[PDB]
Amino acid sequence: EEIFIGVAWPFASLDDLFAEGLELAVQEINEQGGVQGRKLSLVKADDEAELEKGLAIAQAFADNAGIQAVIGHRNSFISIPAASIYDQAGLVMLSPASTSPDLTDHGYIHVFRNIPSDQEIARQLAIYLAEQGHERMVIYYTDDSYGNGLANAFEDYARAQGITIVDRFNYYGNLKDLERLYDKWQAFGMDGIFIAKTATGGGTEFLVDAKSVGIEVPLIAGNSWDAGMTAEGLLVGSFFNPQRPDSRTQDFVEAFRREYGQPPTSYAAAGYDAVILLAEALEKSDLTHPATLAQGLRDLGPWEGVMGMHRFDGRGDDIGDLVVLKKMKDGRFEYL
Ligand SMILES: [Ca+2]
Repeated sequence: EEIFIGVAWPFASLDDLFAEGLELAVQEINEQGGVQGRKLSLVKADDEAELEKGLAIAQAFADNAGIQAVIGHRNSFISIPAASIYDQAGLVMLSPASTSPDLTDHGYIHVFRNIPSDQEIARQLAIYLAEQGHERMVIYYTDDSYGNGLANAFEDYARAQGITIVDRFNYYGNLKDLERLYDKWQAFGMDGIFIAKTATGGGTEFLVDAKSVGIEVPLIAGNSWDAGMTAEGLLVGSFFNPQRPDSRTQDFVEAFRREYGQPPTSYAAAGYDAVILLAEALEKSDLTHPATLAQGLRDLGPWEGVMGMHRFDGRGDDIGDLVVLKKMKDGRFEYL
């Protein structure tokens, strides 16, 4: 017989390699006797990155008895409200893409994340920049949920690490405004810029505008830049190191290269680990009643995954060493 886990993701509209990590993992689990003798099967639901469809899917998984746990969703604006539904149903929701601090700030007991939050990434960036001797910086943020969340965290940890935020701003109307801003920043003694704007939503246009004006200081960004050559030197805080020395990572990278003909993405890796994580917790619990699964996950760790060690706190955040800092160099990522 079978055990099912649901996956909620914008499958059709995305080519992120996430489904390929999933497929690879399921395969590996089944070809070793599966889980408790049972074969593992995914029930895929496409949320189209739309809140209405996201919520309907969450609902549908909640009142389907065969579902042990759900993996998803990709977007924080869907995951936060969807978590409400899984938590009320006693169903474990394990998210591999949603970085918002707010996801684990509501006392939900069955809600999990297998990647570092925007907050943990921001903290590691602050530590790194300060260790490099960065003293005075400027933040470029967007006034929305992601922008504010990431900017806020970085401001905090930056002060905690000795860095002065000399300026923050969320708008410039044209290149001469950016020229005026930069004159001001030079007077402040700015030595770096943190971009808390998504890459597709204003981040990259700013990269271009900033080169064009003559800005020389290092540039730093968050997760949404893991997904042209003027980004040289851009430091990105993300996760998954495909050059991590351990045999667990190299086996995965090799197996993936073989089957798919390209290196894995961090979403593919997050996908892979989520399935293995859930299967491994599942091999140890009572499938009779899937709300023992949550406590299962908090005693599972540490669990060696393709991304590094996984360990959950009581809020459900992943708090193992998983943040990977990446610098752009000649088109590809270097790892520090
Ligand atoms: Ca200082």
